[PDB]
Amino acid sequence: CTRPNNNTRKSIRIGPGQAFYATGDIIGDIRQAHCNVSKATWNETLGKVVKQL
Amino acid sequence: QLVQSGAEMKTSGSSVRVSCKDSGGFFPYAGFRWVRQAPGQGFEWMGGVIPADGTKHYAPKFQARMKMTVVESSRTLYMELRSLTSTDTATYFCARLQCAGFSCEMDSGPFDLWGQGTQVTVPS
Amino acid sequence: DIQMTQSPSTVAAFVGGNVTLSCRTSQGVGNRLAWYQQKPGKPPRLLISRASNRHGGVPARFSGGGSGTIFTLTIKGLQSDDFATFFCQQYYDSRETFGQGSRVMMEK
Ligand SMILES: *[C@@H]1O[C@H](CO)[C@@H](O[C@@H]2O[C@H](CO)[C@@H](O[C@@H]3O[C@H](CO)[C@@H](O)[C@H](O)[C@@H]3O)[C@H](O)[C@H]2NC(C)=O)[C@H](O)[C@H]1NC(C)=O
Ligand SMILES: *[C@@H]1O[C@H](CO)[C@@H](O[C@@H]2O[C@H](CO)[C@@H](O[C@@H]3O[C@H](CO)[C@@H](O)[C@H](O)[C@@H]3O)[C@H](O)[C@H]2NC(C)=O)[C@H](O)[C@H]1NC(C)=O
Ligand SMILES: *[C@@H]1O[C@H](CO)[C@@H](O[C@@H]2O[C@H](CO)[C@@H](O[C@@H]3O[C@H](CO)[C@@H](O)[C@H](O)[C@@H]3O)[C@H](O)[C@H]2NC(C)=O)[C@H](O)[C@H]1NC(C)=O
Ligand SMILES: *[C@@H]1O[C@H](CO)[C@@H](O)[C@H](O)[C@H]1NC(C)=O
Ligand SMILES: *[C@@H]1O[C@H](CO)[C@@H](O)[C@H](O)[C@H]1NC(C)=O
Ligand SMILES: *[C@@H]1O[C@H](CO)[C@@H](O)[C@H](O)[C@H]1NC(C)=O
Repeated sequence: CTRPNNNTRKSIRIGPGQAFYATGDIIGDIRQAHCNVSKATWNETLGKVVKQL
Repeated sequence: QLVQSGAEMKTSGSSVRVSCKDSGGFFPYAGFRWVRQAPGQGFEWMGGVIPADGTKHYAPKFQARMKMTVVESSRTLYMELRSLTSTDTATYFCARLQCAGFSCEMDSGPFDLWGQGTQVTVPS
Repeated sequence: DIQMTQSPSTVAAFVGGNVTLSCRTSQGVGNRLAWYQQKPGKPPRLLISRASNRHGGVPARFSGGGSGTIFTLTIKGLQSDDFATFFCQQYYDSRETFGQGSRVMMEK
């Protein structure tokens, strides 16, 4: 699982000695997060499960 | 303002500890940088420490030589450079990332507040 | 990494004169580029952010331009307090690196 954007924090002060850590800027181009599960070794484990089911 | 230790002189092999105390807070709000300037030629990134999350980020060159610490009680950054050399003579600055009002950068901005400098000379 | 080559190094100038620097990066930094100014002893003084946006306390005579890879800095009407060493900094990638300085002299 990955999140490919490169964020950039920026702390905002909302009171006396307590801050709110915002997100100031995204460096680069914005790209959707995702996760990769190898289709071979996932279909094989689904086969195992369906056999035991 | 950030104020540093006085200019020092060390021997080839000894370890030098610079310091950087920031009078005015800004400790849990901004991210500080360690930058050294060789005599009369540009700058050279050397480290960076966000004291809010306590994340240090050493340059690849000075990755094994130095180590930087934070002391929240006295509000001071330390940069201890262990294996000195004749080529580590430089003016050492501690900076602070840009703060636009009350929202301070923590990760990447231009350095807007600098320290006075600590001229460390190591001849050999 | 990212390398900054400052084109005109140690360019002479006279008071009330034009002077144009140049900072050319190795790889594009968008507009994330700052311009510093250091007088021989003091620590640097940040002049410009975002390669065009001046700061509080910088005269209007300073001007940052360009974008992408080639950036400039133009001081239109010089004064006797502007002769220093100007550094350009990218803050795009993880570790911001500076140029090597480009002095401005006073020989008339
Ligand atoms: C999820 O990410 C991991 C990486 O953390 C992937 O595992 C890595 O896959 C590469 C192949 O792309 C393996 O490289 C191999 O290197 C050996 C020598 O080191 C070489 O003999 C092989 O021919 C191959 O090039 C790497 O070892 C492997 N890492 C580990 C820890 O096993 C994984 O494939 C990714 N899975 C998905 C679904 O994206
Ligand atoms: C919270 O506010 C206080 C009060 O404004 C801040 O402390 C003060 O910060 C100013 C701005 O830097 C300091 O003035 C400076 O003085 C130096 C000389 O020491 C001068 O060279 C600069 O040009 C500037 O005028 C002032 O000394 C300082 N007062 C102190 C430390 O007692 C404080 O930094 C703020 N803290 C936060 C977290 O925002
Ligand atoms: C934010 O994350 C992005 C990732 O999308 C970072 O961009 C990438 O940064 C790495 C180094 O940190 C660059 O790798 C370099 O590539 C050049 C080839 O041009 C190679 O010669 C170097 O040895 C190095 O491997 C990579 O190119 C770059 N990706 C881009 C520009 O698309 C970015 O640095 C991160 N910034 C921050 C402030 O976290
Ligand atoms: C985004 O698009 C603009 C439009 O041409 C381009 O100049 C810029 O380089 C693009 N940004 C990236 C990160 O590719
Ligand atoms: C999953 O594996 C079974 C046998 O192991 C096979 O019959 C089936 O076609 C496979 N499915 C996919 C999508 O590969
Ligand atoms: C500097 O150049 C501008 C045009 O770029 C011109 O209008 C101005 O008169 C010049 N100043 C001097 C002193 O040459």
